[PDB]
Amino acid sequence: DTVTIRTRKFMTNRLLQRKQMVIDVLHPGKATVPKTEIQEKLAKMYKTTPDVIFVFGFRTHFGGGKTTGFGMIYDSLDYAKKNEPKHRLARHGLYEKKKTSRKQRKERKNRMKKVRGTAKANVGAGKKPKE
Amino acid sequence: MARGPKKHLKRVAAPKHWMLDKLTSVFAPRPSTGPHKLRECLPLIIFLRNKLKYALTGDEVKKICMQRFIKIDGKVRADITYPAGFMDVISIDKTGENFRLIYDTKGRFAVHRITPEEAKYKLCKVRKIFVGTKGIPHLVTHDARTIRYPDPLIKMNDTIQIDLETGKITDFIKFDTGNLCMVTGGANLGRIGVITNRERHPGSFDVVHVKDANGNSFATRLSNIFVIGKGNKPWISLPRGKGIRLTIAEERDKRLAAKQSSG
Amino acid sequence: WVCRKTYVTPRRPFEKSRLDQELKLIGEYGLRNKREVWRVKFTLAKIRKAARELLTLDEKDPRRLFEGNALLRRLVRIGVLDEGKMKLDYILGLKIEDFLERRLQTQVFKLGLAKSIHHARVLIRQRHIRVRKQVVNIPSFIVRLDSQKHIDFSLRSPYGGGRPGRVKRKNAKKGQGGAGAG
Amino acid sequence: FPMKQGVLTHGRVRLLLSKGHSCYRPRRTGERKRKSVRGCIVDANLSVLNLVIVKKGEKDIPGLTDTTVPRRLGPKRASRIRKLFNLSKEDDVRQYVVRKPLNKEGKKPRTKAPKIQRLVTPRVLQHKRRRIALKKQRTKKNKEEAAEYAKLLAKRMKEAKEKRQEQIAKRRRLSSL
RNA sequence: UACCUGGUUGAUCCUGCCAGUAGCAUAUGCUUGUCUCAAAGAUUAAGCCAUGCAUGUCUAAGUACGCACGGCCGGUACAGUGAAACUGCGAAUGGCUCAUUAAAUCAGUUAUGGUUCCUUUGGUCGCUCGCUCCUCUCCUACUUGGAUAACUGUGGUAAUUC
RNA sequence: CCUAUCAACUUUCGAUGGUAGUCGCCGUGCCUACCAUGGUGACCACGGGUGACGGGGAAUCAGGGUUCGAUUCCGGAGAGGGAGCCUGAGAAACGGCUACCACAUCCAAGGAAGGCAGCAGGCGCGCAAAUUACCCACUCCCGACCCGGGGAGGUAGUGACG
RNA sequence: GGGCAAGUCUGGUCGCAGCAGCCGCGGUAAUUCCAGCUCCAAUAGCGUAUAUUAAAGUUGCUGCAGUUAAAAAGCUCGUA
Repeated sequence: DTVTIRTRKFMTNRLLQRKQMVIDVLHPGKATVPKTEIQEKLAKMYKTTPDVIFVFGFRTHFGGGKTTGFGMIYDSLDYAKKNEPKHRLARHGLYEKKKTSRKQRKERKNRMKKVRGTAKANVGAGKKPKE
Repeated sequence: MARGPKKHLKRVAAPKHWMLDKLTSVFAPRPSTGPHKLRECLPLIIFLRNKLKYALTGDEVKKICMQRFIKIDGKVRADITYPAGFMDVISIDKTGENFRLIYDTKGRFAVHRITPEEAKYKLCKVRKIFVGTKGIPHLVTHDARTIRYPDPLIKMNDTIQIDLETGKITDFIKFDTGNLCMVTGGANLGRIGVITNRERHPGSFDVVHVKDANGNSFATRLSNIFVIGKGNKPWISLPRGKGIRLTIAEERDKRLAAKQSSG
Repeated sequence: WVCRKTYVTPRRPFEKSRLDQELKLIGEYGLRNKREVWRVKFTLAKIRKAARELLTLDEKDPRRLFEGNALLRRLVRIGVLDEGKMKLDYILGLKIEDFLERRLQTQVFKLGLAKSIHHARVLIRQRHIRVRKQVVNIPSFIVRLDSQKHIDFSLRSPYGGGRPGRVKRKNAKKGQGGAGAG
Repeated sequence: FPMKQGVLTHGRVRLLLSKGHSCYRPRRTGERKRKSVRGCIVDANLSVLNLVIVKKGEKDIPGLTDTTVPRRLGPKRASRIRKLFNLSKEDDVRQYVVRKPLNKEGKKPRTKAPKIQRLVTPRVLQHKRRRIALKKQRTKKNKEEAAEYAKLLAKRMKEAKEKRQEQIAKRRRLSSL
């Protein structure tokens, strides 16, 4: 309600091929209408199919009233997927990170040490221990 | 045990003229080795995402360097932290924007769009003129660009309009009295103006008495004096903060002005 | 990384004349404890000595002027000092209570829905007011000149205009369940 | 504990085994691991004697001479293929390479030959016309930049060296008056 | 905040310390509702350390003969991709800790015209200026030689990154 | 920093100077050949004492002054203690090695494999100190390198330090 | 109990138990106990321990004292 995305400091990021601006939305008494709404709202502002609009920010101002977000209207998803921090991909989930998680990969580094050749045997050397 | 040189560099114990923050990021960009000494140097990533702010994360700036959109000294850069020193143009190859690295009299790097006429040449006050082996004279400037066959009338501290397209030096400007010199370092950083005086001592430690454009006359050594051309003859544009000298009671009259006066 | 105390401790532990004098400023302005006395007491000793040192500086010093004219302006932007006097001799003559009047609490007691300075601290603490587009919850807020021109009902105070929380509803439930018999 | 080139006599010893001695499988640059090593000569102590029939006999061991354990990797160099036939090197490998039919490696067979190194191709002929291009370019670019200064040097002298004749004549006037 | 307060004595004036008196920063006694900040195995053990993990890395560009994967597309070496492996580089730094050292560290200032430096920035790469042409017969330039890893199997090994 | 209930010290072992060369990244009694008897102290040297890492800086005091710097920084020093080698530009590397010396493991008795003052965590000591946490995203780092890896670090936890 | 703010309370205790940094209570009509109550103090802190800084001009550089309270050598020359 009474949202009004105020694109402060608009930056035509030509070398990252995107529309880059600060999202500043207003509220009656409940801050932060949802992010993908703001994407879809910043879509129809720019007519840009908002699944290339990879937003973040969105902290709720005290007293409702306002929320500062941030917008990157990438001019393509290739313009998105070229720049794209993975936690912006995980800001609204359409790509996520590694879930080995992190200790088996550190364990596999202990496996290539022991024999020369056949990483499959060393992947297999890390495969049998699961403790 | 200092068993080799440090291959890491953290923040705030970092140069202040890079205008980094406090411990918000616990590591520094750490510029590479190259043409200039490391404190003179400026990382691209500070100029890219902390001065122009087209990026926000480091792996983008790696890919922006994989975009190869950055030409420093007219030469293709894929370094996020290239050791670029003084009067180094930066050609942002996608926005069509040239910026030459010069210092302010406030004490900050100037995001300074020179004309592309002024981007082909940069003025390097020379570092040495040496008769190399087999009887061959040379000039090598402060960015260590070893150039065979100098000019046959130049001497020390002459400024060469370094052709950034080629190297392979173009015309010079002789080290002359009263030249415009962006005085850099100490309490005289970023000050341009005529020379009007130089003092000599055998051994070391020669001071140079410089009277700038505002009338501040000051004796500051020739190490602080980088000649940028001819007296009352600039060769790029003047940076922000007038590039000469500013007083702080006037600076509040500056800082009150364009905030809430724009848009 | 860096922190500091915002209150102060005198070198005399029991100076009962002072101890009941500190009871006055709490009762005269609506304070929490003697810390709210000692908070402005922590500041005002530095303010007079900063006024003292700039007075003992030689004139036409920018560290006397540009710092001081800021310190002149900083004391006048909040409206505690007036710049019609505007010299270091009078800044030696300011007090605690000039700041206490420029707190948010007394200005609510001076202006608005406060009947008491018990009441005036409550209206900030129970967030009935907006000093800007700002639910402001700090009674020791010390205000500026423009700040005294936008203190309203909050839009989270459902009386005097606001979205209902659960209380005017409860006060409606005092007539719709307190009087509705269920 | 194995046997190597010079563990001399049969008694099991231990040597500071660096990279460059056998009976040793190294683990780090700059690491010299002293390990136990059994003597090059044989008393009785071994579990395995590594032996090689360099010349067979007349009645076959089935496991060694009737059995065949061949191997598959062929020459990835050019001239090994050529020399056995007394065949020349300007007249190339000229297919005899051991291309390896490797079936169901997708769903087809590949037939993969070792991509021969030390082999001049038309790409190498492109690069031989690219390498000493740059070397001959370097001799001329050295020669170009020399002649640019030499004209620039001598034309400056006609203002500089002419001052010498201006000072010899007034030297004799300064000796006069 | 430039302060003192109590205590000698029959009373008094001293000297004069005592003890009260505030700062602190750990240890702690007791108690604690929100919300912002956060020091924390230094003291004592620079003690031993269990365990978890703390420097990896392939570019269109070193070598694809992966037993791989994917294809007819194959031959001159051919694979799209590519584990490995050999090769290129870091691994010295980082973190941690201050035991140590009393002009020693360190700090400020200087100098290497005594010294060495990966990397990067820039020049330098036809030649023997022809042995007064082996470099025209020295005829290997369309390119050299052999020699290993991965691969394989034989394996031995209480145990081993054997 | 402390000490004269430390007044003289330094070389038989070069202590100090030269010359000469050796060697070392190189200056150098570096080193010896050789020569000289130097060199230096009451201005407290020489020596001994200091949890003496030092400093950037820190707390307090009207001022004058007084206490701190293991401690988010800089520089130094060690990774159990020494020694010796190695690698590379840079390491006597203890997340190298070699051996020793003091510790710790498997042992099937042959041998094999080990040093958290890395993150933690553990015990130990104490008055006294938290995850055996999560993530390589942020920060950076190394690479052949955008790619990756990282207990660096980030992240929260612990957490009336404050 | 004073210093030290606020109990010449109420009860008990009776030089006991305790308290009390110090000065001090308690030996029966306890303002020092032990409690009640009341009050004061600060306050999500407050109190203790130890440490150190001031107060302390009791280390006195500013700026100590040396006839009799501490402190002019037995006296003189006399170098640093």
